[PDB]
Amino acid sequence: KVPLVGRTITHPVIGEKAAGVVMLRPASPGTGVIAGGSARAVLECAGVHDVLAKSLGSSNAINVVHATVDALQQLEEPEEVARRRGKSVEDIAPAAMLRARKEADEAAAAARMEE
RNA sequence: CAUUGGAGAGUUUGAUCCUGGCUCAGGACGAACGCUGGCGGCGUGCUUAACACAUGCAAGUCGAACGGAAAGGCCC
Ligand SMILES: [Mg+2]
Ligand SMILES: [Mg+2]
Ligand SMILES: [Mg+2]
Repeated sequence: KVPLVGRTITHPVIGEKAAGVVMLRPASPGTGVIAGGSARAVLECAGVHDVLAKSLGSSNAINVVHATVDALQQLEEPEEVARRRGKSVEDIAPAAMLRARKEADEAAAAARMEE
């Protein structure tokens, strides 16, 4: 599973397997998947629609894919961050991020009911 | 107590991974060249020889400072 805060990455990450470093940052809605071919394919399959991904280190497709994979695995969903810190999401995480999560969920509700 | 923002590709090997250079996709210009060329709007136009320059023009004005009267102008 990949934690998406409304069609985008939860928080910036930097993953690296072997030598394939991949940097990921969340982006505002409508930004798209600004990523290289392999990392872009990984993100598009994961369902991220607004992300900025850069490929540092080697450009080998397999290693870049593994680096994108563990960069995504390093993602830490806000509820589990709160569980980690023994606090609440309203106490640990940015209000804008939480709000955007509510509007994403509600727009999701709209889509579901419309089905 | 969130962001307005980051894409790669080819090429060392029989094959692989890494390192690594080289090359390319983008944008730009006070540009030139080739082919081509309808119009309008707004800009811009010797980057080199601070090289040598024909010709015209680019700094005059004041008679309410002055003697005046060479012209035009009035009066004989
Ligand atoms: Mg390394
Ligand atoms: Mg060799
Ligand atoms: Mg070969």
